[PDB]
Amino acid sequence: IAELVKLEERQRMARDLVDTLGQKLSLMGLKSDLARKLIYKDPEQAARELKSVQQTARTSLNEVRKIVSSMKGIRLKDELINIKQILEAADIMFIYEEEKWPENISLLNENILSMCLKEAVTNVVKHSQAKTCRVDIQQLWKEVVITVSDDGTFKGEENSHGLLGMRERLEFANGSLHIDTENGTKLTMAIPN
Amino acid sequence: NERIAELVKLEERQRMARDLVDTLGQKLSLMGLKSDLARKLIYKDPEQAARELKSVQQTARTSLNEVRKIVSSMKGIRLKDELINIKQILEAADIMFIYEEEKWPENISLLNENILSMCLKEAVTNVVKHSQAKTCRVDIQQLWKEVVITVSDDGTFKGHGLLGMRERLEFANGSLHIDTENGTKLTMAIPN
Ligand SMILES: Nc1ncnc2c1ncn2[C@@H]1O[C@H](COP(=O)(O)OP(=O)(O)O)[C@@H](O)[C@H]1O
Ligand SMILES: Nc1ncnc2c1ncn2[C@@H]1O[C@H](COP(=O)(O)OP(=O)(O)O)[C@@H](O)[C@H]1O
Ligand SMILES: [Ca+2]
Ligand SMILES: [Ca+2]
Repeated sequence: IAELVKLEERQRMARDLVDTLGQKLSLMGLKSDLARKLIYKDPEQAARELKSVQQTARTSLNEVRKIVSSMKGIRLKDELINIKQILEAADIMFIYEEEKWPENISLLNENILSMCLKEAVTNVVKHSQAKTCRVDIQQLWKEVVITVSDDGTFKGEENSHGLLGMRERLEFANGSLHIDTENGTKLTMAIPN
Repeated sequence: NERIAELVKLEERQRMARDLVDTLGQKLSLMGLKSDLARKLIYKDPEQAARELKSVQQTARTSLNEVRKIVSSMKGIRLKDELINIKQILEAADIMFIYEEEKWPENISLLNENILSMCLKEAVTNVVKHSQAKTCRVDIQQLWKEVVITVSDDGTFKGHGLLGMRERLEFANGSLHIDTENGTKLTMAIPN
């Protein structure tokens, strides 16, 4: 029926959401308990744990909210085709040495990495004045690591809206963002896999 | 059509997956609101803060327990099937089954059918093991914004099951009421 064949991927996305929300609920449960045990002992620390529970809740809902209707996100292979066309239109040479594609990556995590990849490249175009942009995608043991390196110049002050958005979605997936702006801008994004 | 049949199966599984996402989201948001409230009360009223956080813990525990069993298959029990099951149990028990068919609830989540099915099963099991009843009446009603199942037997109340029922109905934002005035009547209600 075709239209029902795409339900297979929507189902994989829905399961990923169930899995992630389950883990967040569970973490929030553990922190509320610890906080409860500090109420009298250490009320300032108790407040801080609960502020963290609140942030987990808000950020999780924030990350799930946009996916839930369609149960569809961006595929990393398509985003790679996309950012190659963006660099070409910008006349910035795309450098990519293809290695073994990551194998067992959740659709949620592909969407997160795709959005980060898109934002990183968008910044190369808008801010870097780079001549080149190298994209590395690595399956590294238990993680996937994408490095976006441009040979332009970093234009920012100390700060981090793109960069905060990336850090937030990556840390929601228990991954991380590193930025090095010494000689061009190298963005390293790592997510569990 | 040979494949289309089986793809409607994924259709129901996807509907259950969505119900779980929706319910886990709701609970996450509830626990957030309750945590924030506990936070604001740490100094004015630490006792209430403690109780709001105990309630947060309970919501976490029970939510994960209700999801745990469904997640792998994304499949629950359908209420129509459980009604058939309980009729056959009541027949083996030689307890008269009283059921007047009315309009079936139109738009009940698969998650909520599973919860109602489990409660209906436990209610009738209790009729069979405990009541010494001769009749068992089952009513299933769409009443405005809720579905209500009533299970009434003509035995005598003798007082696992009852708290399990109460927890799962409360997880779906509904309720359990027991009336033991003249036999045992369980009214279970769930939003819909
Ligand atoms: N690849 C890059 N090359 C040079 N400067 C950058 C790069 N990425 C980000 N920046 C700098 O850091 C700032 C913050 O990035 P971002 O968070 O996307 O905000 P915005 O694009 O809306 O300025 C940018 O305004 C820019 O000054
Ligand atoms: N339909 C019923 N008729 C009579 N007594 C009941 C009925 N349902 C529950 N009870 C009483 O309440 C007790 C608690 O029931 P339940 O929670 O299901 O635990 P259990 O069946 O394991 O005792 C029963 O043991 C019984 O004493
Ligand atoms: Ca930007
Ligand atoms: Ca029982």
